[PDB]
Amino acid sequence: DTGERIDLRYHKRAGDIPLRYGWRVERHIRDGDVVIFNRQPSLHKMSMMGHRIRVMPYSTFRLNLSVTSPYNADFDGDEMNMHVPQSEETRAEIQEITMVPKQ
Amino acid sequence: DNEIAGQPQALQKSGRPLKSIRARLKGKEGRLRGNLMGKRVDFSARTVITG
Amino acid sequence: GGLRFGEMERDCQISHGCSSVLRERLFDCSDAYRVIVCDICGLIAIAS
Amino acid sequence: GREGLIDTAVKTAETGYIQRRLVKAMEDVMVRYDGTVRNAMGDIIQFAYGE
Amino acid sequence: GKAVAKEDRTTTPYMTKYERARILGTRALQISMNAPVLVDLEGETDPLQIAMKELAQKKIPLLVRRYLPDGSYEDWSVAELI
Amino acid sequence: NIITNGLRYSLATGNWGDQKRSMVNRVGVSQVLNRYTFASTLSHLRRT
Amino acid sequence: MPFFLKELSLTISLHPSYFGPRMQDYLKAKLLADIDKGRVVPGQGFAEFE
DNA sequence: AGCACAGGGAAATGGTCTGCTTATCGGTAGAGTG
RNA sequence: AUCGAGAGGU
DNA sequence: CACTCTACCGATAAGCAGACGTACCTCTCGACCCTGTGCT
Repeated sequence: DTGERIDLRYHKRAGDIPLRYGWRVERHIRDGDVVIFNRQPSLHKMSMMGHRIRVMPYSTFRLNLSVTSPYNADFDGDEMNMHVPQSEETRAEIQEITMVPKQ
Repeated sequence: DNEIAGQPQALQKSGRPLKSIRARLKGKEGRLRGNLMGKRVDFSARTVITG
Repeated sequence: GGLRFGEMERDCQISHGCSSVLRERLFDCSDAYRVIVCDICGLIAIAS
Repeated sequence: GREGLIDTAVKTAETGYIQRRLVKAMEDVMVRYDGTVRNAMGDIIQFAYGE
Repeated sequence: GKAVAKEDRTTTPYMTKYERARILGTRALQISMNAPVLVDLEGETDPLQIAMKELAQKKIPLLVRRYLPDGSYEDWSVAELI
Repeated sequence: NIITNGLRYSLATGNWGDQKRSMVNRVGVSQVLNRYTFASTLSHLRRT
Repeated sequence: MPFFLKELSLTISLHPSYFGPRMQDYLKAKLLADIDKGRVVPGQGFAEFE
């Protein structure tokens, strides 16, 4: 509540901390979370779209084949960027306006 | 403003033009195109894409 | 280091109409800062 | 093939500049709650979007 | 700025997609900060889903102050919006 | 030190000429040899 | 002893937790200790009352 | 008496587009003459 | 760290 | 009171200069001088 930031790695007894209403927990992004995904150059609206996360092994961003066209992307070496919304308002906007099916 | 036409530039001791305020504000890398209309952002990942 | 949220990405989020997304990416996630301004002269004040 | 490659490498920059110019000219034009299309100054660009 | 009468309102009676996104985000943010929930919960934990189910029942206590270009505005209840 | 330092500087930085005329000098005349593959080095030795 | 009866204004910020039937009693007490429609501040969730 | 080393040092000459600054030049307008 | 140069990726 | 020689403010263009230039990303490699003057 006071703004102090408890780091759970360097707190000797991180697991034994009761939580109190009003606090925040920076929890790992999990399956089903909403993120913005894009490629450059961003030539039109459809180059930044909302996606639901699926946390999975290996180090590449994996995405459906039919979504390549709006990104003008292919898998010969392209790199793409992912932005994680950090608020309820931003999540609502990505989910309700920007999502891939809505596009 | 160190890009005045018809004047000698205020060089650096390393033989480089000085970074004037106009140069700080000007250009793609200036404040208003490199730091205000665009930024480096937190909470962003990047990597190769596969199918 | 962070990733650049450029001009074209800002344009894409403008055409989407996501005002709060832009506010978050360009203010809350990059260089959020606070100042105190004088209501008389409109210049940043000395704040303790 | 060399001509094709050169054309690609030049056209990319040409169109990038064109698009930046286009967006800067019309970034402020928005549909209002009375149906009209106006810019940031309130000047009416269209009386009905797309007519 | 002058408020327009409820009978004189000329804007659309439907909730715009931008209005829907803003309303859901704002209500979800308020719920996450312990705002009382005006709908029965069946074990939902995501504030956004709680706000969505509040919206489906038109139980979001919010207004939209739509501004006309001249500065006059109309207040629309989230409940009365279609 | 004149000849030694001048040749060393021009070959090291690639900036081709006096240290004091860096802007007017040619640049990129000298490049770090590309030791990624034998063929890449062969190519780099024959580049115009 | 010149006493002046004046109309004054204040901008009260209210937490979402208080957004219930007793909202207006809370504002009046806060005003006394220290009503217009409540403007929900973007990005924060509070409500500004004049 | 020759070099460290901080003080005192800047020099041989080697694309179309707009808005400013100059020359140009009519079309009258004085009348200077008649 | 800063600045400059170069090599590359899509 | 028919004239034709210079004053005008106009417009004309004239040559001038000055001003502009895709996105995002990865990495490597190099970075003053000259001369007074105390020391020994």
